[PDB]
Amino acid sequence: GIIRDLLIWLEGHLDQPLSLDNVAAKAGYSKWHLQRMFKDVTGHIGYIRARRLSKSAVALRLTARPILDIALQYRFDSQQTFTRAFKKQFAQTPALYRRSPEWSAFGIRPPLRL
DNA sequence: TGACAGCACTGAATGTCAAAACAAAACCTTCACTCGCAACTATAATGGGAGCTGTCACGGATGCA
Repeated sequence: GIIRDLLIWLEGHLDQPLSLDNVAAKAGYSKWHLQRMFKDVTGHIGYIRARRLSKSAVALRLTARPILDIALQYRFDSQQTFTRAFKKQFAQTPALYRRSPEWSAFGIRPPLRL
């Protein structure tokens, strides 16, 4: 029942509030108990990383800002830490992703509309 | 049985050298067209002015005289 409210706030707050699990522990419950409370609902929450990589991927293709704002806008640690997450997930360079004139759904994790 | 607390373990990823790479093209040679300096030519013709001035005028100065 209760932690429905985490789902689309996370659609809205992968932004300027740097939310970690202890910042996600501000949703009422503990660090370890929110995990399995999210697990049997969804199957897959720390999804957040995907939204961070999905949520950064609105900035590559659909806004004209270059790459250095992107690795620090949507709450990743660094430009290699971004591309470490990028290459584990999308298996590309984002300089080889946005510059390419074609773009399809290989690595971009969907948001949970459960 | 009830909901919910916070530890246990697992794996993925984060931080690690590395050369694989592509482009800032800036740093070098090219090859040249052109822009640049240097030399000659052999009826024969032999003193500059040069368009300007426009009359200030004393006390002073020296130079001669």
